[PDB]
Amino acid sequence: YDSLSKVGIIKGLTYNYKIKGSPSTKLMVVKLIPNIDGVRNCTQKQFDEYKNLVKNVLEPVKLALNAMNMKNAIQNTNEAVKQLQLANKQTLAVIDTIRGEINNNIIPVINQLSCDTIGLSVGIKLTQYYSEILTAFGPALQNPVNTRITIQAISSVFNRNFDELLKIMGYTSGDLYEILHSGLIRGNIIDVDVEAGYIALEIEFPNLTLVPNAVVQELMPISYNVDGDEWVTLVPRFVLTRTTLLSNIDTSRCTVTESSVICDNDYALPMSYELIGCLQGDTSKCAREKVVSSYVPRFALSDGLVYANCLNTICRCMDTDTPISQSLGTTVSLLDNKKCLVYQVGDILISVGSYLGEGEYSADNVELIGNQLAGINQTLQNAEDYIEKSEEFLKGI
Amino acid sequence: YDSLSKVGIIKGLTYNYKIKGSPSTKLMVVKLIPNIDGVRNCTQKQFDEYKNLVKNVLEPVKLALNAMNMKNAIQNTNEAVKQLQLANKQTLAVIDTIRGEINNNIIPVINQLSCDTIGLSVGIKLTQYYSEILTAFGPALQNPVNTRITIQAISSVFNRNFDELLKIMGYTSGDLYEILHSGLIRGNIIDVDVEAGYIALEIEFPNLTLVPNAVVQELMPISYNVDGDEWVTLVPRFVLTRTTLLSNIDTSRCTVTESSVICDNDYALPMSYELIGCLQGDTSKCAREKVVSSYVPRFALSDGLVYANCLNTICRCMDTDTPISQSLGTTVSLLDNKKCLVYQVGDILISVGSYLGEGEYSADNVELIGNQLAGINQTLQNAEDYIEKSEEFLKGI
Amino acid sequence: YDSLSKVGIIKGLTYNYKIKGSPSTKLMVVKLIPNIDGVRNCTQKQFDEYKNLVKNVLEPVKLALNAMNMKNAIQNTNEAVKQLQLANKQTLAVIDTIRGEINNNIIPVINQLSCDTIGLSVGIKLTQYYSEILTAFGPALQNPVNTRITIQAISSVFNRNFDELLKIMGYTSGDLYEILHSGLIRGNIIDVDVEAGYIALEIEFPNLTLVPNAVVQELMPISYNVDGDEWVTLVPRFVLTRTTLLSNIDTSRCTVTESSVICDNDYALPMSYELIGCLQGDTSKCAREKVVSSYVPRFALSDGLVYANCLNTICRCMDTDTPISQSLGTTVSLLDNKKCLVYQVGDILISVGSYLGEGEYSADNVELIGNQLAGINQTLQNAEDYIEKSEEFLKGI
Repeated sequence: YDSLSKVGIIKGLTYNYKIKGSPSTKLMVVKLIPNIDGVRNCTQKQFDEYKNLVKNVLEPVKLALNAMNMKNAIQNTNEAVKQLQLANKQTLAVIDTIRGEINNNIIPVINQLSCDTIGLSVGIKLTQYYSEILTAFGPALQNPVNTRITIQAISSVFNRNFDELLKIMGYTSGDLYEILHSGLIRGNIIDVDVEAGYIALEIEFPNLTLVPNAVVQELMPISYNVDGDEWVTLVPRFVLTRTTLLSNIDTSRCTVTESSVICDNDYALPMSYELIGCLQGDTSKCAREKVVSSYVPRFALSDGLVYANCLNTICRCMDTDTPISQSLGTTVSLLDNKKCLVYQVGDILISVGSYLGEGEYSADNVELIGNQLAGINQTLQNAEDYIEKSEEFLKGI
Repeated sequence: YDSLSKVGIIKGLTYNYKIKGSPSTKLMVVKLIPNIDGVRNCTQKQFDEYKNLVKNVLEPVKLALNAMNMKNAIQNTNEAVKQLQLANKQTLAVIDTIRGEINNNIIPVINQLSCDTIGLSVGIKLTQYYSEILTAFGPALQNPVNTRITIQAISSVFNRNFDELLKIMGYTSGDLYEILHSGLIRGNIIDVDVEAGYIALEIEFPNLTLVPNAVVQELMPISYNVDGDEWVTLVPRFVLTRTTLLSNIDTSRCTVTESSVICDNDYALPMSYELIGCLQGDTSKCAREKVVSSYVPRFALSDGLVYANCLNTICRCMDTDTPISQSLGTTVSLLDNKKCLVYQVGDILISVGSYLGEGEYSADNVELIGNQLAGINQTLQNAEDYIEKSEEFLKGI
Repeated sequence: YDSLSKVGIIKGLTYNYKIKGSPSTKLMVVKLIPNIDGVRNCTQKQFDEYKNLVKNVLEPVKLALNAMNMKNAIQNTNEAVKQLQLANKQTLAVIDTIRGEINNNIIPVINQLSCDTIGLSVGIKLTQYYSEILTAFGPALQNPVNTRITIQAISSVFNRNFDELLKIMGYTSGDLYEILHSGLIRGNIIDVDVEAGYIALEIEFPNLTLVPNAVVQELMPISYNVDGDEWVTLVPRFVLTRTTLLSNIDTSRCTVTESSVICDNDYALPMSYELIGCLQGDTSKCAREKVVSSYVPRFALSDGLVYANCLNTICRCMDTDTPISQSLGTTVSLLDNKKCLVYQVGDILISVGSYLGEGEYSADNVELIGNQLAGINQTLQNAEDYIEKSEEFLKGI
């Protein structure tokens, strides 16, 4: 690239080149189902319900398996005393009655209910276990489709340290970020067992290989006003540059990222010398053509950078009587937020968003006989005390 | 396009053209963790378990942080009465015993257990909170990979009204449907804090710009029988048409939808006049070639519309002795469900599905001492009543 | 293909060809919400909370709806006895007191609390129902975006038998595996009702049609050393071969899989005879060009199969003083794990992973007055027994 802004060529982002062609198939099955058991037969119903739910959610995937006056009176009063004793017997009866209720269900059954409540807590733990299942595979558990594998499944092998994971194997920041943002890893379920509860999935560990000085720029063709006509140069929108000798870039089967391009194989091939000469400054070798369509854009846009050309189109931003433009020699002019509030290139309205960010969303808020006994004891103590002394010493031998 | 059915050109679907080149990066962090606290120290264990689960599910993502005879007898009977009083004392003892149990654990501890049950309900609410977390980001929470952002996260900013959201910013139905069905939005996690519990993600609000009269038709080349040979015209499968002057369409880096095509940038370029002349009716300028491969299809298929050519191939649908065809001039003939039950164009079996729809799936179904006391009181009342009057008036001064 | 290894052409994987062009739109709505009701008004709060959660998670999606000295003494002692009777009355009072507590909340309210615990279990079941919802659609429930539909939703129509599902409709293993690993099915939500709780989604049942003998090989161009220069033949990286007459392959709008390529329509077209002649052995017709870029690879890589060319580059694996190479006639040489421990072709380090598989991850582990009554009864029985006989027979007529 040189000082050739007059032909409408504009550089863009630089993308690194990486190669992934090393597979690995050494999968081994490791059990991960949490152990559940009953010690007091309280969680048996909960265990059965959990097993039924696990069976229901876990499809048998058989398709994959197949494919791959006084004298009498003192007597009568005594009888009355006996009647009082009979009344005491009746009280003894009530002593059993409430006790029978205590013997019926009050003590044991309620206590058993308490264990059920503990089982309920276990059920809550089961729900947490379900979350641990959900974070285990996520979408991969739903279907055996190649998709992003959860980081928690790949990590936490021995000490959950990501630094050790990235240091044990030679890797850089760029390829790791590309993998973590694109999802080049692939996952497929092998077999699912309802009873033993083990799920095996194909773990993918790509080993990206980089190429030194594998820089490539993006070119946006822009028509230029030469003489009276408007000429446009036929140049590919993506060409690799390297000192003097370079080659073209084919994106028919390549995936691009924020700052790199990922391709399964290599596609380098020799390119014609005419294009190299035209890019080097020889405008005569460039294939110029007259524009015959109004749909050809006169301005380029790259990640919010607008090269507005006000020589032919309009660049009104806030008013309609300001014919701001540039010199005849200059073709592309930068139009950023430092020139006007809301710039509108051409006759098409374009601007940025007004509000953007994480909206406020709150889930919920958590909010919030002693005297009688003493009197009875005193009466009992005093009565015998004043009756025994009175009766014993009054009559004797 | 004109009346040129003899050369095998067939129009298809029309796709609108839109441009997205305006980014926006003004992300701000807003807390969304539901407040949880304990008032009676009952949910402390539940709170600790929830915090541990949150820490376990939320990876520290340190990689992203680093990168970016008577006289004696009446005495003895009295002693017996005292013995009965002693028996009453024994009853008093039992009065404490059961009461001691009431004082031990019956009243307080069970009540405390009740609070635990309330905590269990809180735990259930926690599970609901987990669902509110799951709907918050979904897959985006699992990994920082560019994917579809949940509508509930973007919406519900102030009043959950989608109409206000679509009216505040200028948008149409087509681009909104394309975004909602394709997932052009991108999402990346910035930072995750275990303690404060805030998660920040890159919110994407694309601003699609439309182009008036940006219609483009799809062309399917079909060989035609001229003289004895079968000639096929070399025409691109996707070319834009606009009155008279038009241009070609390049789909090497463009994504197509049901009724539109989305491209990051513009790709308009002048096209040769020979192709325009050939498309306009000048069959001489068309590049005709003799077919030298049996794999070339003699019929076209577009969204269930079959242009079966029975002149050369066969069009048996229900029998094998019906040579139904068309005139020599006509090349493509429509073959819909109104002509035969199950049409089979050529020697390849093709038909529609037999059963399609939402299958029936049901989760589960929810299914479902008074007399003794009165007698004791009456006996107590009558005994004293008939003993006091008898004793008092019988003996005196 | 013939014995033409000297020109650098290497065969690769074979991909089958399939056509999908038969849509189907006969969607019908079927209710799937589990029935919930209250029999004892215990789950009313739980039902309200579940309904509120369902309303919150289920967006109204209005955008889609709009778009589409003695004498006195014996008296006094009797009064004392009456006092004892009064004490008994006091005991009767306590008989009510505890009973009042039993009548207050001990029996009924606690029992009501028990029903609440049952409701808590129902709440746990509700969480399980949520899981049944999560497995119902998964990501499709989150947004109406075309993605993989869960197998459990498509299956379980009548007897959950996958064999019957694959036998009722004519299908093979290859296309079924391609669908299950790529996700060609599309899904879109039609309408969502909060009250009736029915969700309708577009079910996709592709009917892939195969083409006999639709085999195609992959060709990787490799430069060859002829005379002093290094010549590379210009040959497309993907060309179909069939006996003698064949045609080119265009992948501009085709998706490739592990062992097949899926395209929406057909793209067969005649190819020039010069390329066929060059591929058949006529090296004169081949378009050879001198390499003018060092980025051109001298070795090919295909699924871990490396054709290392040590004639020009280096093939050091374990040492740096071993110039192992091949004969001048041979250009490509296989370099597998049976030749060296860690092979490094050229000056770029490349190898396989060290550790790969499912890591160990454990969620959690589940761990674990009779004597007094008899004495009172004996005292009561003996006292009356020895007092009645003594009193009755001592005094009489």
